[PDB]
Amino acid sequence: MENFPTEYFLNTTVRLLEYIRYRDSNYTREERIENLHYAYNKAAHHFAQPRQQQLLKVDPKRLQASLQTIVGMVVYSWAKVSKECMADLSIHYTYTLVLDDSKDDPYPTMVNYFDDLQAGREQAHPWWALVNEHFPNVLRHFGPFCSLNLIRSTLDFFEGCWIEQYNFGGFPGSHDYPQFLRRMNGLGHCVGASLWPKEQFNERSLFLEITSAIAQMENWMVWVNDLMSFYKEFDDERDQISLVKNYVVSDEISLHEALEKLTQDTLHSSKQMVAVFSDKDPQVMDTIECFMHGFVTWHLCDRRYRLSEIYEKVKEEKTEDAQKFCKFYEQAANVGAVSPSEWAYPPVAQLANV
Amino acid sequence: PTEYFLNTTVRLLEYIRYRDSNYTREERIENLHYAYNKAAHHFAQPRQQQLLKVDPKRLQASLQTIVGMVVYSWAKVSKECMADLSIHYTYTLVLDDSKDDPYPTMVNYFDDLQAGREQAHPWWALVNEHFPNVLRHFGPFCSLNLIRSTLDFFEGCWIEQYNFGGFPGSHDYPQFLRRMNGLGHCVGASLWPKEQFNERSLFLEITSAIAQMENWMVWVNDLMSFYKEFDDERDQISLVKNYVVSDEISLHEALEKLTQDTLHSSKQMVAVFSDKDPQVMDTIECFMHGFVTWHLCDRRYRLSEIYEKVKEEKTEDAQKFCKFYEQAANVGAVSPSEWAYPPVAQLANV
Ligand SMILES: [Mg+2]
Ligand SMILES: [Mg+2]
Repeated sequence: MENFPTEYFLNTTVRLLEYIRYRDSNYTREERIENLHYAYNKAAHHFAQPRQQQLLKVDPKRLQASLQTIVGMVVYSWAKVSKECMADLSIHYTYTLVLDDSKDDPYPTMVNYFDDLQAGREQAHPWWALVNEHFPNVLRHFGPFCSLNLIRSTLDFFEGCWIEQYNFGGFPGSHDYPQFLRRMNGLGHCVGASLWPKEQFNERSLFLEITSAIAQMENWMVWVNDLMSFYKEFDDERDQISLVKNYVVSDEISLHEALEKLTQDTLHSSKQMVAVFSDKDPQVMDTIECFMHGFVTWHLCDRRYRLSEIYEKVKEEKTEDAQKFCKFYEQAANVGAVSPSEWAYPPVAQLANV
Repeated sequence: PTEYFLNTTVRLLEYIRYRDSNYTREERIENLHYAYNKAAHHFAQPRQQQLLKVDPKRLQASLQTIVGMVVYSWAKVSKECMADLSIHYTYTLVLDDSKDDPYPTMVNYFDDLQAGREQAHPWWALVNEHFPNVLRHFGPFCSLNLIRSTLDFFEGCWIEQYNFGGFPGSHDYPQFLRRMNGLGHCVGASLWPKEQFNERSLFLEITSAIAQMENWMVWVNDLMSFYKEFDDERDQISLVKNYVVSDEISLHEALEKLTQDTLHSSKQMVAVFSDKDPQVMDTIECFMHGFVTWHLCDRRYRLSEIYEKVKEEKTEDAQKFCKFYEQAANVGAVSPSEWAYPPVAQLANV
């Protein structure tokens, strides 16, 4: 199909939003902007420090854009946490997105990973040096259990990026590969566990609800990111691997059948997320609900996903799905579409030369 | 109770055509003793005896169960490798049985780690101190997988202490927890010692083996230990029991789902690795058949109590289980007195 499944894509997206009850929040634009600027400002000063500028090899423009996309993701989906927590998570998730830009083989820098770690010597891989040095700022907002989940998920992520340098979709017939990889690079347990600051949640008292949230949120969060990204990756000949593309290669099926699997898995996860938490601790279901809505709003408003294009193509159309979609899209824009000039300034590079 | 258990075992053993031609009696014994002997001297050291709070009797039984597992499944690795792995997997089995809350000793996990201070939790203190003896056998990628899987496992035991089978409707919980405490990437990666495999040359094959072997291994173990669990189920929270609670299905449907996954997993393991590097295929097969032999023979899985209460048929079922249980017993049934000696306690006391 040299043609993007617009009708199909519209149907699945709409059903998703209905399933989760995509709606309005008491999260006002003024509030969004206060948080966006706050998280961005702290993170920008952090990455402009000389040490960060030195060990972190990233093109300034790509770093600028990666940060802006992460602050938006965190401020929008982690609506219930403090400003400091939004800012610290913003730094952490920016480090993870940036590692994706590296092509350097980790092998030589991991030869002594364990012994250095055990001995307390700075890690040879500069990414780990920066990330572990900064980790305490993130972990101070959480209890021991949630902290362990963040630490594990970030280690899994490092391995995920190592594996991806091989641009490997999986051996035909290796059915377990696709999801094995998506979970490795998903940060599912990092996200899931980072939603529960010890400041407003008691880890020990809500252990079972948190653990369940982590387990269920892992798959929802990544599957939704895959679905929403399916448009920008469709004609991207540079990106050769993804959950859907690997389904195609590893399971030996069509892109349509791979998209079908993703869409069914995504809806089943949404339906079950609601069915499980719609009657547990209120604050928990609130964080969970704000995350699902925020996450979707972020995908719809960030130009990285180019969803404005699909909107603009079915803007004036009589079909049911199209209208439902546009209304949703329009909703998101009302609270989500904010000019970067209102919060993302000054540029990281500017603060860097100072 | 079920005798159906025989069905969803025969189907498996039959599909993989279970045949453990690994080792010769003399070889199995030689490795079992070497492995046991090094591990035994390690766990009998004063520092180990002190920080590792375990009843001697349990330690003794756990060590023998693991040495068997390792020697029987990691058939192509050196004697030293089997020994060091036996020590590591014995530490994991011990933590699995612990009841001491991790919470208070994990409060400063990261800061102590980053600073290079001994961890507060005694298990971590020992396992991390010993870890290099295991890692020296592998390249950086495999080592990372062992480290991650062991960390995941620690979290799995933490969660397990809540005897929670998941909220009804939480379809993702059962497998989430199983992978967490399954040591899948630890097993899958510990199969490729740098001594005989090149981590860079076979990156893709190894990565694929870890992904596929993670599920085959855990699923096969779940199936084989269904008896040992349903029976004296001291409020257990196994994969099968969690499928029932979370997916809201009969114990039968659950056990049926597991076997189907296991069959499919076995199918794909062959389809993918048959025509690939022969040395890789060899190690994979030796693990699969060896792993089965160990389940059929090791006391821990009480599959004997089932052999004797089923000797009464001659078809394709019931007589198939006994037929297999016999094949396994021939090569795998070895008297502990031939390798597991002297007792850890004896070495410890001296
Ligand atoms: Mg990709
Ligand atoms: Mg346990």
